[PDB]
Amino acid sequence: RGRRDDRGGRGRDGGDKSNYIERVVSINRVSKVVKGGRRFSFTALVIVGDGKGMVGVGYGKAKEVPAAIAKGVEEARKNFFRVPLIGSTITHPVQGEAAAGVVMLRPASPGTGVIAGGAARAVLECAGVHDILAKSLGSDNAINVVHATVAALKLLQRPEEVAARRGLPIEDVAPAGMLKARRESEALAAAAAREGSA
Amino acid sequence: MGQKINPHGFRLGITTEWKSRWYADKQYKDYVKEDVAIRKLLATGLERAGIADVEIERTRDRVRVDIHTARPGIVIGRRGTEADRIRADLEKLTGKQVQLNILEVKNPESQAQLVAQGVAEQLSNRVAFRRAMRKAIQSAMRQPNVKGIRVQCSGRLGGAEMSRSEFYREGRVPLHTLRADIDYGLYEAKTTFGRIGVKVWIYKGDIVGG
Amino acid sequence: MPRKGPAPKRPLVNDPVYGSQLVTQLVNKVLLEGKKSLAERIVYGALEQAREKTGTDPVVTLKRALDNVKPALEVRSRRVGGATYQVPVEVRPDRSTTLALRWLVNFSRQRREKTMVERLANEILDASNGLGASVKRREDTHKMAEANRAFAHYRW
RNA sequence: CGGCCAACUACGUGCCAGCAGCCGCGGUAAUACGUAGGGUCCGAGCGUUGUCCGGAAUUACUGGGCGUAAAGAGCUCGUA
RNA sequence: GGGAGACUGGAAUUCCUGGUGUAGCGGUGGAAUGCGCAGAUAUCAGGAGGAACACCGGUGGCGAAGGCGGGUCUCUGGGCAGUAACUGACGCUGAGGAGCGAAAGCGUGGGGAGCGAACAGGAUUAGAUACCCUGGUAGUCCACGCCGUAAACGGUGGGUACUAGGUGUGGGUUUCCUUGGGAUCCGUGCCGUAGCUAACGCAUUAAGUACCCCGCCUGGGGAGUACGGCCGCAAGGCUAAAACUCAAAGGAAUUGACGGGGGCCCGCACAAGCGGCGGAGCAUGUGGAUUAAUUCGAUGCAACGCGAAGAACCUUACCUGGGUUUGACAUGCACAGGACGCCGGCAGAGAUGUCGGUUCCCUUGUGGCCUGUGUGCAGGUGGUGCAUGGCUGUCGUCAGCUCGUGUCGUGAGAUGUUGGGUUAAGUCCCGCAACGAGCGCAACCCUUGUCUCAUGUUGCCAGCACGUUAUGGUGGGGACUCGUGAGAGACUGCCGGGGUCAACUCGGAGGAAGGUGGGGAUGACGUCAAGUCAUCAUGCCCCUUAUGUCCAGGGCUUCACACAUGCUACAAUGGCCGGUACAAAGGGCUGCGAUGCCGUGAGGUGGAGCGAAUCCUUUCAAAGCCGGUCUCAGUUCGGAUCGGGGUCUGCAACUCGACCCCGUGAAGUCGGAGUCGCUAGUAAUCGCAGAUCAGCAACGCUGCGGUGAAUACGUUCCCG
Repeated sequence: RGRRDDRGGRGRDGGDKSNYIERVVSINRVSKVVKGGRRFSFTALVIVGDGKGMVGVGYGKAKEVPAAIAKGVEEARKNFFRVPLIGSTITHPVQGEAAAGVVMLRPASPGTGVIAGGAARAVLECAGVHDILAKSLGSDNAINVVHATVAALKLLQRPEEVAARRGLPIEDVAPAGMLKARRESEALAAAAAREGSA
Repeated sequence: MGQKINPHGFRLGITTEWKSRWYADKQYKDYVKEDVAIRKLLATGLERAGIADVEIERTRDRVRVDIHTARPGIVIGRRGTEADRIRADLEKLTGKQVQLNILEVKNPESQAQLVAQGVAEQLSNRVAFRRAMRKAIQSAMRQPNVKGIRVQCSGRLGGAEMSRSEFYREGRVPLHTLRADIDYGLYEAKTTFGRIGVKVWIYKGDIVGG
Repeated sequence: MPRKGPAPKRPLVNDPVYGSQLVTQLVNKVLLEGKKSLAERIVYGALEQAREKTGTDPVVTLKRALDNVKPALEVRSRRVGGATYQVPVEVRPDRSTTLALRWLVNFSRQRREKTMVERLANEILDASNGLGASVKRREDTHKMAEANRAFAHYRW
């Protein structure tokens, strides 16, 4: 990924809507032996997302690096994924496993900061979280820890969803501090939203 | 390795015309010598200008030197000042008198020689080589009416020690078909690390037009 | 043209003077290269010398010598497992005529008469009686075939 | 002032002299050796060596494993 | 076929005695040691003795695991189902511990047929202390004990509860049809969801979901080793470290390459032929050694009649010597100029120096022109093809190589492109989680094969006329060629059969030609750090008083050798003399050069005529045919070598040219191991022209035509 700063007198750079947040996690040239030598190709693990908390995971195969990055962008574009939150935190401590990828995603009080390793830091920095506390146990990789983090975010659910599963009136599903954090986060949603209307 | 014959020399009987045209018995070696020194004399300032083709028709010892380029305005500066200087030096180096016709190509980016010009002159200018090619194309892919393209670049690419050849294309470029109308142009970039020889194949169409 | 199957062969015209397939085929196997006309002069002159020493039709003498040198079995050289086996095989008609004419010409060429005409005359005559070295090569080829009869089973 | 790991160019030696925490750099065009400019990080300090905890879920109570990766006693009966 | 003890059965192998009976048997990839000829192997009868149990018998039964199959009898262990009669949690696991525990091995005593470590001989091999062969002791067997190990493996500790199924088979109970089906409890296999796993896989017989107890692991070596202890008759087992060292050692799967793996295919790959090379002489090229110098490159296939399509001087890069400095060649600066430069004379090997004649063209400031003196600088066939570009070879004219988008997979990746058939071919059809594309293959192009239309000189000459000497030679003619333009024509198009009624294949017709008619040109993605800084261009490094440059002479041609490609041969299908018939293509200006004359002949003198369908290369050939002679021989074969005598080219044929004449007259009697080319106008043989070139090392290279074969049964074997 070099020589991107450019000014063209051509038709268009085609800049348009959906200015999302896009992170390229790792690139390892992938070789293939054929008759008389090696054929080098490229893999780019592409994370895309918006600051609401919708995450994509794309996996680009091409024999050029920006081609593989662009194919990962289109593949994560094809496949988004909804993550439920509280304010800008996570709901409750989970462990995700993608066959060797263990990631523990635990919430924290706000202000602490996204503390995670670089793959999980990528998937969570694209997402709508600002203050959680994760760790990547096992598998020491990028692909399995990204995919394990997304499986970990599939083990998430709303407080309300849990209440619904059990047919119980909330209050009765959460404890009270987390309901107060719901009041804080929806209150600042009201303040920034009504400042957004004017 | 790739033992690929120059396709403008592989279809020079069938589709592509000769560049130089006369008849000569016992005057032929002299006409060859004048043809060579004329093309060396039209190498430098016209390769600044954007030269593509240098045809020399030759009637009863006058001469007619015709050049196809991409900017009438650098070849013809002030009228007669830039034209009649190289014209007059062609009149003095040859022992003859020169009728220099200068003409523009309707699209520079679909001449394979001019594509090789712009690509190699970008590649001497420290740009990214995969970006250059890839932009060598996109443009030409187009634009007129141009059914192939194939760009190869060997040499010290990016200043590296290994001489890596690259091979990008789009569409149909059949070399073994003789009704191909393929334009071919190889021009050689001059970096400080060395020379990056650029080959460009451009397949315009199936049309024989016999 | 092997490994694709049998290949079609050229049809062979008969002799002008004698009128036989076998005379012309003897000419084309007499042909030390270049001079087919001189091969015709050798074969024709040798068969009129056979006409002198027989007083009969020369092609009957030729076909009787050709019959008396013609083999029925030929030995091969097929090798099953670390031992070379002389394998006897039935000989086709064209293969047998080829071995008859080729042995006739070559062992006429070894014989010590002055010209080639007297060599080929004396070899067609001695092969007609049965006294040439070529008949001894037929008996040595059947000696190798009958001596090696057991290996012939492979059905090969 | 290769990579991790903020920070790059020329000159000089070209498997030498040397470097290095690991991966590894030196075979006359080294951003990895030595000198220079320049940059970065610290600052009355800044590097090295040693010793310990950490990262190490790498002795796993919290928090690991045992078909083939290290790992199921050859198989039973039975005392605590 | 759970175990132990006891008794017994037959087939087979070996030996033994006795018949019958003869020279081989045995053994192997092929053989030989070996047993025989004293009576073997073979066959028949009888006898001994030992061990193992054909068939039933297998993905089957039983046992805790080892393990267990001839039969019968005796003693004994466990399992399963059914009823629920009894006891009433008595269950589970189990550190240490005791017991059982294949084979090999160990002790004492028996037994010893077959097999058989060790051990011989034989063979194979470079060598076998090996496989293969012949013999052969401990052992294998039984009694009584030791030992305690195995890939003792389901590589899966024991118990328990639950979690879709489908189909086999083993043991037993019952409801229904009335053996069939169902349901059930216990067992053992194959396939399969969910779930699990790193992946392969597992999957109600879990590697799934959970609980209980035990064993065990903590990077690879060092090492299951030392030290110590315990057990053991011993071999050894058990328990079990550290220094030190490495930056890994591993698991599963992927793409390739590879295989003395499998299948299916092809190619002068072998076979069938024909002709060669390797031995002789020479011609060329290379190695090596020489040398003042033997310039430089190219060393498996794919270097070695290759860069060279022309080394006396030149070329030329090398050597001894003589010169030389802005240089042999450019261009930008300064600075003077006025001619530069020329045509000579002289001295010199020549470069060069010194004398003699000519002295500029515009303008008024210079330019065209050079020399100086400097200045940048030119110049390098100096180095690096492991810094490159360009051009090229090769795998191979082999059939392949990829991509886009979809799906499959955590991923590398796969799929497509695999399957069925077909093809010269990833050619093409039919299927199939793929659907399409692209570069290749084919086609487009040239040449060759037939005809139609056009077509008339320099080309043809039939029908006409005229020639006479010499012929289309000449008036003439478009008829035949032929020359070069346009066009038709081969498409499985037409008929028969196989084809899945698809592709395609076997035959037939028409046709000049039949199935890509023949041959070209055409080299995919890449490989090999292949070739080339000496064609050229070029990055960097080096020389700049020489590694530049000018000349004479020398060398690149040396030669005790070794290789490699060619040519002439070794004779009678031949040699030599005489007569005679048929080509194709080409070449030509300070070139090709005729008749005539002089030579023996290279050639000399001369110039007809042609920038050439015209003239010249003679109307063109040679091998061919007719005739004569030679008589199998170191020759009337063979021409190397050497002597004399010439001609031509060039300033110059000494080192180093070709050709002719006279003489001279060697090796060589078809060529060891090995090896090469070729499938039809091919091989073989016969001349002809061309490029390079003043001349030629041309027997080379590129082409042209003449005469013209044999064989291919077929994929076992070698090669790709």
